[PDB]
Parts: sequence; C-alpha cells; structure tokens
Amino acid sequence: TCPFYKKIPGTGFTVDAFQYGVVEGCTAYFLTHFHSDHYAGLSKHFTFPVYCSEITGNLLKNKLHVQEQYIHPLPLDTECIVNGVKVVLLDANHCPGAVMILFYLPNGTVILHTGDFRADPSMERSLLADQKVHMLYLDTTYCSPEYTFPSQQEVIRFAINTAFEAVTLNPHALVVCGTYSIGKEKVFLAIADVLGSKVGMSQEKYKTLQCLNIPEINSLITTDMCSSLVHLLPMMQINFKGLQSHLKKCGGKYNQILAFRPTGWTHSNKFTRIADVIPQTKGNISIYGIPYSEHSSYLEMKRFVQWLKPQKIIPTVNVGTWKSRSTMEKYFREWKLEAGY
Ligand code: NI
Repeated sequence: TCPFYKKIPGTGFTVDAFQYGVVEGCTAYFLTHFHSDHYAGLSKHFTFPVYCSEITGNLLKNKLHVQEQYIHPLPLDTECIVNGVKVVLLDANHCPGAVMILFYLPNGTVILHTGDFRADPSMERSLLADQKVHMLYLDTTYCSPEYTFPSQQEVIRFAINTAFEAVTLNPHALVVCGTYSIGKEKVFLAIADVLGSKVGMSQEKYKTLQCLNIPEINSLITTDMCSSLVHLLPMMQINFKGLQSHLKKCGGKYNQILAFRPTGWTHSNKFTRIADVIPQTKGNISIYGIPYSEHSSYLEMKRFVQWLKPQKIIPTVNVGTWKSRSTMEKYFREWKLEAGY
C-alpha cells in the first residue's frame, strides 16, 4: 500500500505512485520522470489522468502505449490549475523531462516535491524565489557527507580528453558507453561530437532518444553501428566478457575498446580527484568508472535546503531503515541551526 511520503495532504494527488493499484481517494497521478522505480505499473490499461512534462508524456505514449486521452502534459515554469489546485513544474536537472512540482493548496500551504534532482544555484532563480514553502519532499539519495563529487562539466572534460587521446593514438579503437535508463546522454553525445562520429545503438534505444525533443538528434545518433566509433550498450554488458563478445561482433573493424561506466558514486572519490582516475584493463579492453551524478551531492543538497528554508522536510530516499532515517534527521537539524531558521 501507498507510502505517506508519495501522498500530497489536502489534495486528491499522488506522486510517482503507480505500483499500488488504485490508490484510495486518488483523483490525479503525477509522474516526475521516466525512470522505472517511478513509473512502475503504468501500461496501455491505465485509465486515470496522469500529469507530467511534455517529454515524459511522449515517452508514456510511445514506450508504454498509455492512451493519449489520459496523458496531460504541462509546460514548465507556468502556473496551471489541476482539480482546482494551482501547480507549477520546474526543471529538476536530473534526466530529460524530469521535473520538481510546486503545489499551492486552497488553505495557503505551499508544497515542493523535488522528485529526483540535482540541486543547483540556478534553481534559486525560478518561481521558487518568490515565496515560502511549508513542506519539502526531498530527494535524499546522497544525504551523507562522504558523498562529494565533481561537477558534471569536469567529468565530461575528463571523458572527452581521454577518448580523443585514445582514438588519435589508435584509430582502430572503439569507444563504448553504458546506459540503463534515459539520463547521462551528455556523456556519450560529447564524446561523439569531439571524435566527429555518430553514436550507434539498438533500434529500441534510438526510438527512446527520438522521444526526447533533443535539438539536432537525427544529427548525433544512429542505428548503423558500422558507421560509428562510439557505441551504446546496456550497462550490464560493461564488463570484460560482455566487451570481448561485442568486440568479436564487429568483424575485425576494431582491435581495442575503451569503455565508460558513468556511475553515481564510487568510494574512490574519498581518496582520488577526477584528474587522478585510472581504468581497469584486461587485454585490449579498458573500463573507466566516472562519477557522473544526476543527484545532488551532500553539499549541494545542504545549500539548497538552507536557501529555501522549509518549515518541514520529508525525505523520499533511504527511508527504510531506522538508522538511515535518524542519521538524515540529525543532518537536517544541523542545517537548520547553522542557517538560523
Ligand atoms: Ni531517477
């Protein structure tokens, strides 16, 4: 049955609550983004209204076959009215089409649901600047101080320089990038752009990326693996057996793979700067784990909350153990004491 932290009080709304059947007294189902832990349970047989971004709606229609009459896409940064409640969708800086949702309840309470997000100081200049928030439903994925990571831009610089150098030294090398859900597209697109190649992939992955409004996508992606020197594969195939196998299938077109696994965090970041990262190598296969995160680091999260100064924080991640919950509540107290609210 539905957890309390997926329910918006004083409304008939839920957020990312599609694996519970018919939720008692839910009139409208919001979806923050197209990742499987959040959409789990949608299908062509779903007949309640779903509210979401334009991109997420494209994906519901095309990938899950949800019927068009039940998809209610909203533009960003725009006051809209749902079942008599004013709502706004804000960019979450997560994956394509991911949003945070602002709710303005009839009694004057204001609620922000972050969905999944990576906090950034650019958010301190949206419709959030203009008013107070009583309740924050917060993405606490990395809510512990050991989670530090570089900026996405520093990680992309590292990957582009690495791939450029490798292929210049060996023009018969193949670059591989692992993927398991939408998100992290800049990794593979930036690499392809510096090598003057398209990114090759399965027809199903190509179809998924065409659902996204990426300007000049016919331009960056293809299903012709032959013409391409950057290939996308399932994250699971990013290991030595998977990559030897793939290398065989290219029919002596390539003699080496350099592969990137853009993971969230790895305990190497406690003892290593981005500049000092190295691969795992076996034969003519090298694998780099790079800390490209689409969630807030601990310090990014803390700054965002100390700026917003919500009256109450409800964590939405890591809530299933008493020790995790207590640890997060202790941080939230420090933040409030340090910030003076
Ligand atoms: Ni997500």
